[PDB]
Amino acid sequence: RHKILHRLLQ
Amino acid sequence: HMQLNPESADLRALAKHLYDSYIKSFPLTKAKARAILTGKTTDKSPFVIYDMNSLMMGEDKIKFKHITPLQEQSKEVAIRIFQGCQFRSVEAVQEITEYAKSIPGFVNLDLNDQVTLLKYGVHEIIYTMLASLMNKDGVLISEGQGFMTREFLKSLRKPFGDFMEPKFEFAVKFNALELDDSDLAIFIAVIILSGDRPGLLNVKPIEDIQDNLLQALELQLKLNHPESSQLFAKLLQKMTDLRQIVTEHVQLLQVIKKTETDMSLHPLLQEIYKDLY
Ligand SMILES: CC[C@@H](Oc1cccc(CN(CCCOc2ccc(OC)cc2)c2nc3ccccc3o2)c1)C(=O)O
Repeated sequence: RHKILHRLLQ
Repeated sequence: HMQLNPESADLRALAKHLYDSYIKSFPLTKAKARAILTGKTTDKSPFVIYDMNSLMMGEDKIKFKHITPLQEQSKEVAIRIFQGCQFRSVEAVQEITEYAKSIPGFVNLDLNDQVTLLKYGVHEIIYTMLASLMNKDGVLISEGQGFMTREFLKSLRKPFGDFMEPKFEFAVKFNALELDDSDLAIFIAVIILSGDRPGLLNVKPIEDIQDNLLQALELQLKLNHPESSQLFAKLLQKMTDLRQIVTEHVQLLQVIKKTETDMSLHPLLQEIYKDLY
């Protein structure tokens, strides 16, 4: 995935 | 003929909303950068790094956000510089992510599509924003605290001497368009919402937002650049050039990966570059 990117979007 | 109607009235409201959040999301705007680059302001007087001796004095006198006297730093200036770029990019990913959320409709998109748009948009936006901090002599660094010359960056040992040159080359052409922050705010918003990125799943809501943004941009350009028709088409074509330098930059990044010790890329940057182009 893009865990960091996902985290940032949240 | 163009006319003031409810449609254009909303287009202007959108353009102002983007600008307002663009200014809140990004520290050094082009307006402030241009003033610095011409001394036409205060605070300013950035430390100029133009040779190896001024680099050493600059590292001492500039307060780099990624400083800390306790950390261990590479013995090569070329790698210390590469690390500074890494730190700035990571910050830019967050600024761009914040700005994206402020784009009407973005948060209501498929969260997995938001990720894909950010993945492919950040670096095109980085090079767009980077031009605001560039003239033909060098580039503003450390939120304007420093200025590093173009020729000093070219003098770095292979392959780092070739890192920034394509960006300067793009910036020269791009800055001749004489865009301001108001134009920039819509332009980068149009970039983030490219409905043609690989991997998108819910493409219709993206193209619907990007069309609204493309309308707002065209109106912005006509209203703000009377002495230059075709600015809109030239600007769209500059996205094409952006995708190419991002591609050219990925290739350069692989040389440094299989040539330098470990050359750790920040995990955020790895997510972005993994399976990119
Ligand atoms: C490294 C991997 C990275 O490549 C790149 C490619 C091009 C540009 C950058 C980062 N960059 C240059 C700042 C350097 O700043 C220093 C800091 C310390 C220093 O030490 C003396 C020297 C220079 C930048 N400017 C910006 C202005 C506005 C918005 C975003 C901006 O991004 C990184 C990638 O692929 O993401």
